[PDB]
Amino acid sequence: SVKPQLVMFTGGRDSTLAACYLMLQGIPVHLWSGNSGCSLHRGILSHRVEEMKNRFGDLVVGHTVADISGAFRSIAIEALEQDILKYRKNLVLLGEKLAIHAHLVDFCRRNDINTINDGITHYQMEFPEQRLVAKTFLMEMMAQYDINYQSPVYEFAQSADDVKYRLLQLGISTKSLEGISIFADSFSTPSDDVVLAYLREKAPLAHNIVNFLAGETLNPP
Amino acid sequence: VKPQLVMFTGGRDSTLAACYLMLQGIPVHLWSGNSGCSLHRGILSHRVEEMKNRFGDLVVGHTVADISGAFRSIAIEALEQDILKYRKNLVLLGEKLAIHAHLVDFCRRNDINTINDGITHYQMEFPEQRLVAKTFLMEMMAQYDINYQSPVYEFAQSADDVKYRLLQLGISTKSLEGISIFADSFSTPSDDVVLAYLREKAPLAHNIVNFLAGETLNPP
Amino acid sequence: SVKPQLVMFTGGRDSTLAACYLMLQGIPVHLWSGNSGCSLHRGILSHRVEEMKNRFGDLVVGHTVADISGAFRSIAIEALEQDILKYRKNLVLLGEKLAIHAHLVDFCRRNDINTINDGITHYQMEFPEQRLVAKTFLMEMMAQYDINYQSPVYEFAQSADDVKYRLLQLGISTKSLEGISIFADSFSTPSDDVVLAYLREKAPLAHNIVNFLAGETLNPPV
Amino acid sequence: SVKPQLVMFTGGRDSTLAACYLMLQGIPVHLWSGNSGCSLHRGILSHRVEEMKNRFGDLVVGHTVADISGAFRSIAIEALEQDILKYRKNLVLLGEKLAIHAHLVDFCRRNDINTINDGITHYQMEFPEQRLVAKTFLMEMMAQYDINYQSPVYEFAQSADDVKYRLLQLGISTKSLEGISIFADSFSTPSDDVVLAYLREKAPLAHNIVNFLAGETLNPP
Amino acid sequence: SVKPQLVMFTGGRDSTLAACYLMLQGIPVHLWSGNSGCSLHRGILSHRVEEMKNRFGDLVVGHTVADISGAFRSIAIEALEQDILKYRKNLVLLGEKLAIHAHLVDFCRRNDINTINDGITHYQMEFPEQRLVAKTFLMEMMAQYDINYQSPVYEFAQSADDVKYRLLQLGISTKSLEGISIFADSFSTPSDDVVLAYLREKAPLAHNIVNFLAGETLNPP
Amino acid sequence: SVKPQLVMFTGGRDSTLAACYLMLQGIPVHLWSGNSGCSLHRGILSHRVEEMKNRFGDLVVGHTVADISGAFRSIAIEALEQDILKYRKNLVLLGEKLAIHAHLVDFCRRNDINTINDGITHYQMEFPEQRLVAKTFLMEMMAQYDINYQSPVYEFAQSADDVKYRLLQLGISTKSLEGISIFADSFSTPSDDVVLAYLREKAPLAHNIVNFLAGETLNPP
Amino acid sequence: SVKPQLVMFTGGRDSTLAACYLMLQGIPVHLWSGNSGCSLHRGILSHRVEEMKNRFGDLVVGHTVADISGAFRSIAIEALEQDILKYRKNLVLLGEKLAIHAHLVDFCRRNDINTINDGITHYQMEFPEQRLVAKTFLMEMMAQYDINYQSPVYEFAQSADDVKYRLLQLGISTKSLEGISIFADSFSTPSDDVVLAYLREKAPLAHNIVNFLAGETLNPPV
Ligand SMILES: Nc1nc2c(ncn2[C@@H]2O[C@H](COP(=O)(O)OP(=O)(O)OP(=O)(O)O)[C@@H](O)[C@H]2O)c(=O)[nH]1
Ligand SMILES: Nc1nc2c(ncn2[C@@H]2O[C@H](COP(=O)(O)OP(=O)(O)OP(=O)(O)O)[C@@H](O)[C@H]2O)c(=O)[nH]1
Ligand SMILES: Nc1nc2c(ncn2[C@@H]2O[C@H](COP(=O)(O)OP(=O)(O)OP(=O)(O)O)[C@@H](O)[C@H]2O)c(=O)[nH]1
Ligand SMILES: Nc1nc2c(ncn2[C@@H]2O[C@H](COP(=O)(O)OP(=O)(O)OP(=O)(O)O)[C@@H](O)[C@H]2O)c(=O)[nH]1
Ligand SMILES: Nc1nc2c(ncn2[C@@H]2O[C@H](COP(=O)(O)OP(=O)(O)OP(=O)(O)O)[C@@H](O)[C@H]2O)c(=O)[nH]1
Ligand SMILES: Nc1nc2c(ncn2[C@@H]2O[C@H](COP(=O)(O)OP(=O)(O)OP(=O)(O)O)[C@@H](O)[C@H]2O)c(=O)[nH]1
Ligand SMILES: Nc1nc2c(ncn2[C@@H]2O[C@H](COP(=O)(O)OP(=O)(O)OP(=O)(O)O)[C@@H](O)[C@H]2O)c(=O)[nH]1
Ligand SMILES: Nc1ncnc2c1ncn2[C@@H]1O[C@H](COP(=O)(O)OP(=O)(O)OP(=O)(O)O)[C@@H](O)[C@H]1O
Ligand SMILES: Nc1ncnc2c1ncn2[C@@H]1O[C@H](COP(=O)(O)OP(=O)(O)OP(=O)(O)O)[C@@H](O)[C@H]1O
Ligand SMILES: Nc1ncnc2c1ncn2[C@@H]1O[C@H](COP(=O)(O)OP(=O)(O)OP(=O)(O)O)[C@@H](O)[C@H]1O
Ligand SMILES: Nc1ncnc2c1ncn2[C@@H]1O[C@H](COP(=O)(O)OP(=O)(O)OP(=O)(O)O)[C@@H](O)[C@H]1O
Ligand SMILES: Nc1ncnc2c1ncn2[C@@H]1O[C@H](COP(=O)(O)OP(=O)(O)OP(=O)(O)O)[C@@H](O)[C@H]1O
Ligand SMILES: Nc1ncnc2c1ncn2[C@@H]1O[C@H](COP(=O)(O)OP(=O)(O)OP(=O)(O)O)[C@@H](O)[C@H]1O
Ligand SMILES: Nc1ncnc2c1ncn2[C@@H]1O[C@H](COP(=O)(O)OP(=O)(O)OP(=O)(O)O)[C@@H](O)[C@H]1O
Ligand SMILES: [Mg+2]
Ligand SMILES: [Mg+2]
Ligand SMILES: [Mg+2]
Ligand SMILES: [Mg+2]
Ligand SMILES: [Mg+2]
Ligand SMILES: [Mg+2]
Ligand SMILES: [Mg+2]
Repeated sequence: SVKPQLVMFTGGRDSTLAACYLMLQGIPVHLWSGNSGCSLHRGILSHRVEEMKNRFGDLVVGHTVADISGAFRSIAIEALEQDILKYRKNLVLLGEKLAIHAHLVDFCRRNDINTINDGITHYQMEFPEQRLVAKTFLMEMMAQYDINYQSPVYEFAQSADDVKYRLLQLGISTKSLEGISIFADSFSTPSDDVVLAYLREKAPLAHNIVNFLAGETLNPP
Repeated sequence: VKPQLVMFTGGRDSTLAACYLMLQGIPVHLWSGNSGCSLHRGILSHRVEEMKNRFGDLVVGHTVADISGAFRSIAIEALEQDILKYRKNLVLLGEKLAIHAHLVDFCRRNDINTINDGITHYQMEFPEQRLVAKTFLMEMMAQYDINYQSPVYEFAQSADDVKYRLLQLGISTKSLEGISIFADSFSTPSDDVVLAYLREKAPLAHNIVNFLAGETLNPP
Repeated sequence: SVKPQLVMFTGGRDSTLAACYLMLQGIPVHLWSGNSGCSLHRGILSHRVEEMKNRFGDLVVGHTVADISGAFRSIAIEALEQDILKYRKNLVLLGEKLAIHAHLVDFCRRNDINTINDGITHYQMEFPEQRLVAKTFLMEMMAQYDINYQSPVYEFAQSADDVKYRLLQLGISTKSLEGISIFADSFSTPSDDVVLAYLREKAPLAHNIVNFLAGETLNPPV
Repeated sequence: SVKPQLVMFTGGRDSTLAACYLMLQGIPVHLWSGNSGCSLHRGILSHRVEEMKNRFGDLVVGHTVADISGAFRSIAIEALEQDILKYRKNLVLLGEKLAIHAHLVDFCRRNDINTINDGITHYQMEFPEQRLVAKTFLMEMMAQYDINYQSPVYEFAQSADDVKYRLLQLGISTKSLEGISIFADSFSTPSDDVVLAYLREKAPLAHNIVNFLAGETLNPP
Repeated sequence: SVKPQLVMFTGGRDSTLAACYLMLQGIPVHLWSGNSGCSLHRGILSHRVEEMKNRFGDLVVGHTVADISGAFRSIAIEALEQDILKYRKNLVLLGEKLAIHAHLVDFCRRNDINTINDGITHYQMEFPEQRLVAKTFLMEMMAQYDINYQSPVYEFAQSADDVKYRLLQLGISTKSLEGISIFADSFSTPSDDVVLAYLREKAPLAHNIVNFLAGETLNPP
Repeated sequence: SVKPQLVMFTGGRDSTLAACYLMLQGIPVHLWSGNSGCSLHRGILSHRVEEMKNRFGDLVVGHTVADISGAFRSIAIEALEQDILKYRKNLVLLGEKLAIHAHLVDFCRRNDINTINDGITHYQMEFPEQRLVAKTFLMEMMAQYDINYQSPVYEFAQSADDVKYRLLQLGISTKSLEGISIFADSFSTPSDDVVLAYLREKAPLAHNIVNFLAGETLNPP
Repeated sequence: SVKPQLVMFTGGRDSTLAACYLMLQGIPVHLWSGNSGCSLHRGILSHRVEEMKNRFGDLVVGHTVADISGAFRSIAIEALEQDILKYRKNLVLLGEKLAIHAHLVDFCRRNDINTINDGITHYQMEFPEQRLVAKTFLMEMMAQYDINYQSPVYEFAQSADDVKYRLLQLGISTKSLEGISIFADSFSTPSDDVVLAYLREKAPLAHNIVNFLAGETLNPPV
């Protein structure tokens, strides 16, 4: 049998497609959803999980909903004032993606997973966590823990229509069946330099969270 | 005896094709494509019950497959331009191609390599039942090592031929199928147009096969 | 108390907001969804109905899902070849809107409703059924049957964001919880002249369907 | 409030449409199906009755399935040899329609109905019971018992397509959801003269059956 | 332990007795009833089957009720006009017995039976299918398929009383617990020559039905 | 409106038809079956009662199965030796009909019935209880108790076929769904003179049984 | 029976005590909790409501948990960048309080309540949203809608110990059984002028939300 991989899953179109495409290849998927504690109307997600189980059966090996609110708070919210004053951009959703990755190190090590997959896309590159500089940074971070971070729909998705009509071909809804962050439409577009600087500044906190989650320290960075 | 697949609508001809295979001792997997534009499909279940009562375990399954996405990609996405350029509504030809693309994937995943339909000689005005379309689709399936057969094609010189064989099996003569909303929505195309449309759409059909196999995301 | 009105409801953002806005005013709403027979993955609709019932209670007086496939076929599909060749645009979704309105005449007359509401929007004016020429044609058509056809979010909705964040303020999801037409992204943009010509051409069929649905004739349009 | 009428109902397209059209007008309909005893695969009928009840509710006031095998035998089968030798045509299905009408006199009188309706059509006039001469004959027969016999789709239905598309507009299947007579495709086309002569010859039997069903005689014609 | 044989069973007296007599000998019996689609009031049959199961237990190895309406129609009804004009006799019940025999070839071959038995009787020889010429024709037809067709009460039954009082001695009702054909009392008596000519004319249709039922052809004669 | 009448009912064709014909006229019928204690295989009767209830509903007002074995014994069996030696005919079934009539006087008087009906027929006049002389005798006997004894199918039934095909027209089986007397086919045909002499000889016993059943005496005739 | 009042209720000690003290007087209370959508570990709240129902029975006339996430987003999150750059302080929780008040106008008007009560105390001095300048502003806002805003434990509660010992005398836990906001006041003091400027800037949004919730407009603030 083929080793299960993890998919960072929102119920949105792109992460649904990434999971489906792996399953089409015979790769079992563990769906993993991060609840940051600032996400609204997540109930529709269960409709999407049912669609995926109906289409792929046992290749959906599980769905973990993880509470990442504390890590998210430590990285992105506790120093929000200072962060916004320094970078002049609201980067909390970049912080969220880093909090996700910290939690994923711990999850992967405790559940014998070493490939993680997301649904970032080329056409969404205005979003900081989907920029090449962020993806490269997070690939490097995961590689330090021997975790392979892949983005299987990144290059294919030149528009939302590309993702939608592949889903439709699988007999799955084209709608985005996800919760929304309260931070939706709460930010302007940051430069690549700012994205990378924020990631570098917060990285010590992220690694520290990894170490705490592993039971290796209580002390701060 | 290795099970074979029948493309099954509940209609008279596909019912008879399945029955005739079962009479020979061949188990049949009934496969129905739901294109997403079919009305009043509920009566199908009466036909499946008739067939199970008459043939028992030789009916090895009934899959109802959602093929709406492939149908849309092949036949509906470019409907405006397709009708303007060929001057014929060929969506039901596109549907049959979408069916065949799905059947490649289904056959490969379920260890089937003979598929069967109920196209008939007397229905040759319909594009997917013309010899040029049948030949094209046989060739397409053969490229995937699938044998596509049409066991009532030559026998059925009229609807009456099919009906009275069904009656001899103790099965109703009625057509217990849903209808396409595209019923009576087209004029008759030439063979050249049918074949041109099939050749134009074939790369998309093969691409759908490849996506369904998990081999690519990219367009043709 | 206040007389119930009907909302043409998909589960989408705009028709959700139109229904909610009426209910906020104390107007009970009968939700009406047309199943044209060519719509995919409608199951999510029920999530939206539940959200609306949780937020508004008994002001949601009902949800009718009507099979309009035969009227849709007669208006928009049966002569698809000819229609596309003549107008050089695929107008089936305009035909669908007309089929909806024909069914709504019959529904309103049989259920004591005389105001119908939709969620068409200004920002979606590229779509033929949402253009002012279509809206005003259909307003006039409904008025000839003593039905008031209104579009309560039409002028407010200068973008999808306007509709979304009003829904969010009601504690309702911002997502479009609707099925999709198979005819999604199957057409190019028609002129206003074409939209109006198509509506005028098909109107006699629509009226004939109204008459049949009322039990008044079997005969086809003259 | 409006007096119920009867519809001679097979589950076929035309009688379905006749019943539906009456109901659209606010007329409640009692569906009546004659089982001649020679009808095959009648099971599908119940799908159609369900469709009609779903579309029209309480306007469908009932469905009677009547055993008319004995009347059918007496009129059309018992003297089959002589009938075919004399007329050189198999007219059993004309006899069946007469047997239906005899039963309907009794049914109407016992159930307070005085309008009956069928789904004969113009485009099916090759069939003996649908010819104008047969319709006229049976109208006259019913009128002698103060019963109004109407054919509400007769003139409209210039083809099967006319009936089908009206059904589809009602959200009802276009298929013919009826049993078939074993006598399907068992006859050649009779002349009008033969149709009328057969009806006149069998009429005394039909009236006698009416009288027996009313409890008025045991004796033969 | 003894090989099961088939009995052509109506619930009538003679086929009941034939089945019982075989079972008294230790021969298990598969009861087979052909429903032509034109037979009335068949419900009473189940009373007889219960009587037989109570008297003989496991020697009744089953009861198949076969729908033979399509074969019956093809052989006897479809060309009724021509058949009656040519022979000047209604021979549908002879056609029915041929349709039964066609179905029995297929049933015997698929269920490992090679002896079939009926309850034709000497005293019923006015009926075409019970004449010696019909019996010998059908014996020959069955023999071509390696099926032995026997009539175990044929010679014993010089009157109905002979059959009745043997049944009574078994603790079984003397009544004929069978349906009737609508074609009851619908025919005059044919000559032996006509019976044989009809059987010879219809035989190709019967054999073709055998071939279709075996899955060997679709084509007509 | 209409007063219920009684029908002497066996489940046989003629008594079934008599009851049905009364019900067709709007006369409710109380079915009454006499069990003499020497009748076999009576279970099939219940199929017939069900047919009648299905066809006529509430017009079947009841079915009494009466144990008349003691009256039958006293009239017809106790002096069987003497009776047969004197008349040279086994007349037990005539005795049975007299026992029935004695019981019917008591039943009618206790249940407010004053018209009784049977299914004796012209074509069965070889049977002693169906001869004109027996019918006349029993009419006179019943008239002495103010009971009207009628035979509504007596004159109509010139053959079994007359009865059968009227039943078929009602949607009822043509079979005789009755038990049989063990005394079936146990007698030769008596003269009218013998029938009448036997009836006159046994009448005092029958009247005495009437008186005992009324509670008016214990003493013998 | 006496007219029910509302208590702005967190499950914390002070708003618990305020509600209890009103109920001791025979005043029925509707407990109302605003869920911003960014509050964590709110499950313990139900333990507190149960304690209160056990102690006071039918004087607890309900507990509404209102989803105010959309109003909160519109007021305090959507323009976070601009808000922080202009005022140089994170005032999200002040924005939250304004969103609460907007929702309270709508709730009070639809449930026939005209007195609301909170658990403000003397010892609650740290937070900008607890300053007298904010309270005065919000009292004035409620008064414009004829709603009386009262603070029944304000003068008694010179420290948290004062509140705790009264709760204990009622047989209720002294713990703060509430969720926490993911947000938290940063070290700087803003000036009163800044607090009031923020409130005045956001007030038009808040009133517009009130008007939308009443079914009176769809249009944005003006
Ligand atoms: N950084 C970041 N922001 C996102 C992302 N997705 C959404 N957002 C923000 O949230 C807003 C609303 O997102 P959605 O609810 O998905 O908006 P939408 O695309 O109109 O809606 P759907 O079609 O239902 O997905 C966007 O306009 C962004 O401000 C993401 O992947 N990254
Ligand atoms: N291309 C194509 N069109 C078909 C096919 N079958 C039906 N149609 C179309 O659909 C119409 C109606 O189909 P059916 O409902 O099967 O028609 P029918 O068998 O003539 O009659 P009904 O069963 O009573 O409706 C036809 O007239 C065609 O326009 C088919 O196999 N291929
Ligand atoms: N005429 C018409 N076409 C529409 C309408 N809505 C959608 N379409 C068509 O369908 C396509 C996809 O619509 P949606 O699936 O609603 O768009 P989306 O933003 O991907 O998804 P949603 O979140 O469901 O709104 C559009 O690009 C149009 O081609 C409408 O109101 N009228
Ligand atoms: N006299 C008479 N014969 C009929 C009538 N309807 C059908 N038949 C006969 O029965 C045959 C078959 O009837 P159907 O099975 O309904 O024929 P069909 O409409 O071609 O069959 P489908 O399309 O499968 O529904 C006809 O060809 C006629 O011989 C009728 O109303 N009157
Ligand atoms: N060809 C043929 N006709 C039969 C046969 N059995 C019965 N019939 C016909 O059906 C008619 C009546 O059948 P039954 O009701 O069984 O005859 P019956 O002897 O009056 O009735 P029961 O004693 O009640 O069984 C006969 O008069 C014949 O016309 C048979 O074996 N062959
Ligand atoms: N006296 C008298 N004897 C009868 C009567 N009916 C039947 N029997 C006797 O009982 C015998 C058998 O009756 P049934 O079993 O009804 O005989 P059947 O009517 O010839 O034929 P089946 O109904 O097929 O048995 C007759 O032959 C008579 O001896 C009757 O009404 N009166
Ligand atoms: N000796 C001792 N006293 C304690 C301890 N924890 C709390 N207390 C005291 O007990 C009293 C009430 O305890 P708590 O309710 O825990 O104190 P608190 O400040 O309310 O704490 P929280 O309710 O957790 O915010 C106070 O007067 C505290 O001084 C402990 O571990 N040891
Ligand atoms: N809370 C979360 N938990 C898990 N994965 C997440 C979360 N938030 C974001 N991601 C990952 O980030 C990717 C990018 O998000 P994005 O919104 O662009 O895609 P999506 O939600 O899959 O699709 P859609 O375009 O419909 O929103 C997601 O595909 C997912 O893999
Ligand atoms: N949706 C579908 N799914 C599967 N097979 C299909 C589908 N549509 C058509 N086919 C195939 O195409 C053949 C031709 O269709 P056609 O309508 O002529 O036949 P039918 O439905 O079997 O019979 P009928 O004459 O009653 O309609 C069918 O017999 C069937 O094998
Ligand atoms: N099948 C249908 N049944 C009923 N009303 C419909 C149907 N299709 C469209 N409508 C009406 O027309 C409008 C179509 O416009 P549009 O699709 O933009 O709106 P929506 O579905 O409410 O929102 P969204 O932008 O989320 O799709 C709907 O708001 C609704 O009022
Ligand atoms: N057994 C029956 N019971 C009642 N009415 C009958 C019966 N047989 C025929 N009819 C009447 O005769 C009419 C003509 O029959 P015909 O078969 O043409 O119509 P249909 O069955 O309604 O439609 P279809 O064309 O689908 O068969 C029927 O509509 C019905 O009213
Ligand atoms: N439909 C049928 N299915 C099976 N066997 C049949 C059928 N019709 C006739 N037969 C056979 O042919 C014979 C017909 O003769 P007949 O009807 O006289 O006999 P029966 O029904 O057994 O007795 P009865 O004299 O009581 O009717 C039956 O005994 C039976 O073996
Ligand atoms: N045991 C009985 N109980 C009641 N009535 C009886 C009884 N025996 C005979 N009769 C009456 O006398 C008649 C006897 O005549 P016969 O037996 O011929 O009639 P049947 O049983 O009705 O019909 P069949 O001819 O089928 O036997 C019956 O019709 C019935 O009215
Ligand atoms: N989300 C909210 N919903 C309703 N009222 C609230 C909310 N947040 C704050 N308040 C009001 O403002 C006060 C906030 O101050 P504080 O947190 O000291 O009070 P508390 O929650 O009652 O007590 P504590 O938090 O110390 O247990 C509450 O007493 C309450 O009246
Ligand atoms: Mg997303
Ligand atoms: Mg078909
Ligand atoms: Mg929409
Ligand atoms: Mg019909
Ligand atoms: Mg028999
Ligand atoms: Mg009898
Ligand atoms: Mg607090």
